[PDB]
Amino acid sequence: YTLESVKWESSSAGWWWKFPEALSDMGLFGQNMQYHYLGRTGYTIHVQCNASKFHQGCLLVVCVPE
Amino acid sequence: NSATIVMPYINSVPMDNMYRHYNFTLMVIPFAKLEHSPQASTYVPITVTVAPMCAEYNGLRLAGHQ
Amino acid sequence: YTNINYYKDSASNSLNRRVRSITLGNSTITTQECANVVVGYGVWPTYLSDHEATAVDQPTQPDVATCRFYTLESVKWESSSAGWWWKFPEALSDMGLFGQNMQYHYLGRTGYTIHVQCNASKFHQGCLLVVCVPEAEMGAATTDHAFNHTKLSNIGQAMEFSAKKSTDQTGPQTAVHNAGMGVAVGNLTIFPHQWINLRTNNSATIVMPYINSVPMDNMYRHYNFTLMVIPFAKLEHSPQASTYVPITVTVAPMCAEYNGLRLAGHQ
Amino acid sequence: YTNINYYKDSASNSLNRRVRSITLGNSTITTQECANVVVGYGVWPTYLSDHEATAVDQPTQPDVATCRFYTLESVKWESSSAGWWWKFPEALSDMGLFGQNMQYHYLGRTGYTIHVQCNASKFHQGCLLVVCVPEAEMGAATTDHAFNHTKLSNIGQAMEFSAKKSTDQTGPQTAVHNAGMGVAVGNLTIFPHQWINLRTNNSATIVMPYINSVPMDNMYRHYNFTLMVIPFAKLEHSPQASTYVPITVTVAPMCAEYNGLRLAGHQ
Amino acid sequence: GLPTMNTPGSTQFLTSDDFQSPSAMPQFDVTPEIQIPGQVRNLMEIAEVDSVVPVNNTEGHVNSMEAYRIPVRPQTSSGEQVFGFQLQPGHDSVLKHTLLGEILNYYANWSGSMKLTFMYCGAAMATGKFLIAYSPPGAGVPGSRRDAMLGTHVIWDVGLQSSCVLCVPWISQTNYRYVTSDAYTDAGYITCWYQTSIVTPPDIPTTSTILCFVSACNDFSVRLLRDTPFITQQALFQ
Amino acid sequence: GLPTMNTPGSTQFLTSDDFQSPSAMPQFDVTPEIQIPGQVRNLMEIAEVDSVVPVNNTEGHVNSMEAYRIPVRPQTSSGEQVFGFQLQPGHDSVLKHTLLGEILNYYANWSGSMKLTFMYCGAAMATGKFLIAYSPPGAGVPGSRRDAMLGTHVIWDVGLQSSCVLCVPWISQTNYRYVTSDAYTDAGYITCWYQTSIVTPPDIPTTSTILCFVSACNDFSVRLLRDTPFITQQALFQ
Amino acid sequence: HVINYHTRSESSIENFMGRAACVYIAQYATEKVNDELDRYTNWEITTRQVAQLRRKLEMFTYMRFDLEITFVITSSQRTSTTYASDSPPLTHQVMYVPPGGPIPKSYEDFAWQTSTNPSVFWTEGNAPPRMSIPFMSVGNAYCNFYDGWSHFSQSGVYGYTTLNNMGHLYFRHVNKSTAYPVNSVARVYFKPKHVKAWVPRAPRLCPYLKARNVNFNVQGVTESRNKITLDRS
Repeated sequence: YTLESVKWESSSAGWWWKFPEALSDMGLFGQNMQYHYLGRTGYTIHVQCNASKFHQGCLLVVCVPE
Repeated sequence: NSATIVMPYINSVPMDNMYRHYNFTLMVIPFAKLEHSPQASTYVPITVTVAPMCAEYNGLRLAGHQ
Repeated sequence: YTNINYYKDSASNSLNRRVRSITLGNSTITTQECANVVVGYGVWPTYLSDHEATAVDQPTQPDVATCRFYTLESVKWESSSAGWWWKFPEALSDMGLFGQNMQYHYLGRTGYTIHVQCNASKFHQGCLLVVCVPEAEMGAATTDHAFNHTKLSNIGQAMEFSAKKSTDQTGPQTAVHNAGMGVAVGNLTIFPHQWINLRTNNSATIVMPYINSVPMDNMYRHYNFTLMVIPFAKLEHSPQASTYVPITVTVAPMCAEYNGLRLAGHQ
Repeated sequence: YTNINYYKDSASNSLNRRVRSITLGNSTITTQECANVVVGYGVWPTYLSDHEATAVDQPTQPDVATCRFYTLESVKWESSSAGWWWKFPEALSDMGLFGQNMQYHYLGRTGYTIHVQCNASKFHQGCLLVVCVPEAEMGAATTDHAFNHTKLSNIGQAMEFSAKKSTDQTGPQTAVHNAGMGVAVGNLTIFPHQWINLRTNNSATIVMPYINSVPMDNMYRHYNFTLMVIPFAKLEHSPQASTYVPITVTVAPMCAEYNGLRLAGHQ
Repeated sequence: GLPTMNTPGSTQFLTSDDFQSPSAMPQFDVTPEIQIPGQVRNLMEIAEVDSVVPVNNTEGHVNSMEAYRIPVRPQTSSGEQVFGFQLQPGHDSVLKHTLLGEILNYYANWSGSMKLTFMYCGAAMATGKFLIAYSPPGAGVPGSRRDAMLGTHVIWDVGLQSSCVLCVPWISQTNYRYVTSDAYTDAGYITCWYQTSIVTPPDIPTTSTILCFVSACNDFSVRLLRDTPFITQQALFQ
Repeated sequence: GLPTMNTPGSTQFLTSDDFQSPSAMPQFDVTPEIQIPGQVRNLMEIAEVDSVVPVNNTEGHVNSMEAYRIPVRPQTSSGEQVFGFQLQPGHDSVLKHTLLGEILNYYANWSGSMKLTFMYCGAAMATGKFLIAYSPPGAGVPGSRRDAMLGTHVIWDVGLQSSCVLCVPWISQTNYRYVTSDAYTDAGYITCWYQTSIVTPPDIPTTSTILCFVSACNDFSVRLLRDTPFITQQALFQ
Repeated sequence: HVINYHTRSESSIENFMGRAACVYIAQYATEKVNDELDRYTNWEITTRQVAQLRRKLEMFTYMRFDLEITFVITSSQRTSTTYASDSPPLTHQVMYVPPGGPIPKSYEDFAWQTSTNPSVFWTEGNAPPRMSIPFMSVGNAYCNFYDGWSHFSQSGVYGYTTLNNMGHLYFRHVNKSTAYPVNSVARVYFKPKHVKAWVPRAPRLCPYLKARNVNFNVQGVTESRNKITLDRS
C-alpha cells in the first residue's frame, strides 16, 4: 500500500506516521478493521527517496514501538 | 537510495484492538540536511510504501468505531 | 451404419446416434425437525478447480467473514398477498464483509443456502412455494419500452408480485400467475424448490450451487438467480387469531471466491 | 480423415493438417563490455554445402584478404537528424581486395558482421535503432516514375532519411516514419536489431548470414540487405557539452565465396 | 455401376473446403529447397517479438517520430500521471497498428497475457521511480496514484534498471475476448504514475523520453480467422 | 473413373436426414466445457417431476391463482364429488398446459402409467377422508360414490398423511395411445369423492384447499415427434 | 494453476494462407462491343492485383506454396431490343500458356487447337472447374520482395517484377456465335497449399497504388486521440 509523498527541503525537521492508523483507510485492510474487534499484524516498510550524485544528505528511518 | 524494515507484532497481549492503540510509529528524521546547487533539481520527494504481513482478526461485529 | 468419417473436423461429423442446527461461522439457525434439506441440482457448492479458473490472479477466500448467516428483512403475509422475489447477489450486496468484497473485486463465484422461515399456529392454514430460479430474464410491463434496474431488484428490498397485471411504464410485468417470465406458474417446479405447508412444514432450506456458463463472473451486472416465494394456498384464520404472520429470509454465501483486485466499484 | 490419395502428383494433394575483442584478419575491434552479440536469425554465417552449389566452377575463398574489418565513413548525429541507410554489398564495393574480387567474379555469397559504434558522455541522452533489413524494396518519391540507381545507394555513401516527406522526381520516398517501405517504423523490430541507449550501451554488434532464395547470386545488381540506423530518442545535451557526436560503422565480410571467373565488370 | 445418391451440398464451391484436384502439369520436377535461415511456422511467432507502441499519438505527432516519445520531466508535486491507455489491442488506436495489433485484426478472438516492456532513454545521471499499474475492468478507471495502487502494479527505478517488464495478467469471465471490443468483454486500463520524481544533477536537459514495447506471452492464442478492416480498394490495381 | 449410377432420391433435401457436411471454419479450437450442474439427457427427465394441475379452471379463475385451488368444506350428506376430469394428457384442457402436457404435445403417441400426487393445504386440526378413484374407459362415467368404488381407488385420510400418491395404471388394448385423443384409444376418468366428511374444531375457516400434481412413472415413453399446436406466428419477429 | 489449453492451430501458416482468395476478375463477351469487353481476354499470372491476398503474402519474404485454381464463370445477357432466343449451353475454355509459348493472336486461331498448352473446357451449369499447379519457379523460393535490378549495369527495371514469369491465362467462348450477345465474367480463385514461408516481414501500413511496385503515399503511423493521459474516477 503506497502512502503519500512528502517534500524534503533544507529546513525540514522530520515526519512521523503512527500505525495502523496510517493504513486505516486503504483497501480491504482498513475495511477488515471496522468489522473486527481484535487484530494482530506485522508490516514491511519501504521508504524510498532517490536523488543524483550531486545531492547530499542523510535520513534516519526508525520504527519506534509504544 | 532506499530502506526496508520488516517489523513483527510487538505487544504485551497476543491480540489487541487496533482502533484505540498505536502499535508503533515510523519516524523519518534527516540528520544531514539536503543540499545541492541552485541549478540542480530542487524537488526531492520521499514516498513511503508499507504492507501488512500475516494479519489476523477476531470478534466479528458491526462496523466501528464508537 | 458404415461409420466412416470423410472430413477432418469434429463439427463436420454426423449426428450422435429438534436439534439439527447449522453452524456457519459465528451464526446458528435452528432448526429442521429432522425434516429435509433440498440441495441444488444434486450438487454441493464447491470451490474452483484447475480445469476451470481462466483467471491468473490468486483467489481471495475469507471463509468466516463472508460465509455466515445473513438475516434479510421480514415481509408480511396477508390473504390478498401475491408473492415476492429477491434477486441475488443484489440482495446481499450491502451486508457485512460479503458486500465489501464485491466492491473491490472484478470477478466472483459463490453458492448460497436459503432458509425461509415462517411460523404459525395449528389454527392457521396456507401453503407457500419457495423456488430458486436461475437466469430469470423478466419481461417488461409496457412492452417495446426499456425498464429500470431498480424495478428488477433494489438493494435487499423484497420486490413483490401483484394479483392483477401491471401497467407500469418502467417496471416488469408482475402478474403472479405468469411469474414474470411469461410461463405458467404451476410449472416452476423444475427449479430447486420446497413447499411450506403451514400444518406440517414451518420452514424451507435450499442449498444452491454456482450455476453459470462461465466459471467466474462479475456480480454487479448479472443476477445469478432469483428467489421467489409465492403462496399457492392463501393465509386464512379466524378474526380472533393472531393476524400478523411474518416471513423472514435468512441466507448465507457458501464457498465464495473473488478475483481481479482493483479500486471500489461499480462505475 | 480417410487420408487416401487418388492422384499421382504431390501438388494434387489436400492441405497438410572490458577485453572481449574480435580479431578478424589483421584487424581488431574493441570492445563489448561483456554486453551482447546479436547473431542473425540464430544462424552463424557458414560456407556452401554440396546439396546447394548449383555451379560447377570451383569457389574462390581468400579468408584473410577479404574477411577483415573494413571501417566505413563517419556520420554526424544532430538533434534534427532523421536516419541513415547503407545498402550492402554496394557499401563495400570499393574497399580492399573484397571489392576487387567482385569485379572479376559472376556469383558471390557472403555473410557480414556489423559493428556500429557511437560514444558519448553521461550527460548526453539519446537512443539509436540499428536494424538490418533483408530485401528492402523501397518506394519511389514521385510515384509512377522510375528512379535512379545512385539515389538508392552510392558507393559507400550513407544515404539519409528526412523528417518531412520527399518530393523528389528521381529518388526514393525518404519519410523516416514510413522507413522507405511504406511500413510503420515501430514494427521494424522483426529484423536482426540492437538498440544503442546512450546511457548504457555505447555500441551494437550484428552478425548477419546470407539470406537469399538462391544459393549464390550476382552482387552487382542485387542489394542483399540494407542497414538502417534510426534515432528514436533524439540527441540532447547542454550547450556547454561537446556538440559533435559522430557515428562510425565498421563492417567485415564473413565466409565469402565467388564463382564464374571472367574479365572485370560490371557492364 | 455402383448405385450412389447425391447428398445436398454438391456442385457447390465453398471457399474453405479441403479437397483434392487434378494437377494441370503432372510429373513436375520441382527445385530442391535450400536452408534459407529464419523459417517461421506460426503467426504467433511474429506476435511474440516487441514493437514500440505509439503512445504519444496526440495530433499531429503521428506524422513524425514524436509519436513514440513519451515525455517525462522533473515535477513540482508527485503522484502525477505520465501516460495511460486502454487495454484493447486490435481496437484501441494506440496499440492497433503495432505488430501485435496487425495480427489480431486477421482474427476475431484473442486470449492470453500481454507483456509491456519499457526503456528509459534519458541521461545516465538522472534518477527516479514510476508506478506502472494494470487495473481490472470492474468500475471504473483510476484517477489518482492512490486509486491505481490497489490493482496490479510494479515499481520501476530508472537509476537501477533501464528496462522494466510488466506481464499484464489475464483476468476475465470468458475464455476469449473479442478483438473488435464491445462492452461485454472489457479488459481494463493501463496507467503509469510518478512514484517519486525525476532528479538530475545540473547541466542536463529536462525533458526525457520513455519508449514502450508490446508483445505476447506464451499463453497467447487467437481464433476465428477473418479479413482485416485496414486495407480498402475498389478497382483492381494496374 | 469408377462407374456409378444415381438411385432415385438424389439432389433432394429431406429435413430429417443424417449426413456429413464440409465445415465452414476448419481447425477451430473450441472452448473447454466445464462442470455446469444439472445436465439433462432426455426429455422424459423433465416430464418425471411434478407440476400442479389447474383443476379448478372454471371461468374466469384461469386468470388468477384460484385455478389451482380445489375447494373442500364440511358437508351435509356424504358421498358427494369433489372434482373430476378425463385422463387425456395433451388434449384435455385441465392437464394440457402442465409440465407433462407440454412435452406430449411435441409427440403423437404416449404410453405408460401416470402418477397423481395430492397435498391438503388445510388446518392442522381438521380431519377427513376422500375416495380418489380411477375408472377404465368401458362404459361409461361414474355418477356416484357407489359406482366409482368398483374401479381402481385408494382411501386418503388427511389427519394421518397430507400427501397421497395414486399411480394410475396403464390399461389399454393397444401398446400406445394417441395424444390428440380420438374415440378409439380412450383412457378413462379420474374422480374424487367424499369418503366421510371434513370435521374441524371451532374457530377454523370452513373452505380449504387441495393441490394436485401430475407426473410420469418409469414406464412412460413417447413416440412420433411432431410440432406443437400451441405457438402461432405469421411474420418473422423483429 | 490454471492448466491450459487453446492450441494454436488456426494461427498456423497453412490455416492462415489456405483460403480461396480471388486474384483477378476476367471479362469477355461474344459480340465484340469495344476493347475491353471484347471476346478473347487474357491475364498474365500475378498475385498482386487484389489487396487482400497481396498483404497476406507480403508478411513473408520467401514463399514456397503450391496452388489450387478455381474459376467462377457466370454470364449475363447484354442489353438490346429483344431477348427471346433459344440457345444451346455455353462452353468456356481457359487455356494456360507457359512462359515463352505461342499465344493466340486473335479469336479462332489454331493456338486453341494446340497439343501442349493445357486447357479446361466447362459448360455453364455444373460445378466450378478446379485444377492445381505445382511450385513453378527457377530459384528455390518465391521472392515477394527483390531489392535489385534486372540488368547487371544497375538499370532497366527496379522491383520484384523481374522474378515473375508464371505465364498467362487465356479465356474464350468455345461456341461459334449466339443470336444475342452475352457478356461473361471469369473470377480466378487462388488457394495456396503446402506452404513454406521463411523470412517474416512487417505488415503493410499504407494502401497500395500499382500492381508492379511498392510505391506509396506518406501516412501517419496510427490514428490520433485527444490527450495522452486518460482520466475519470
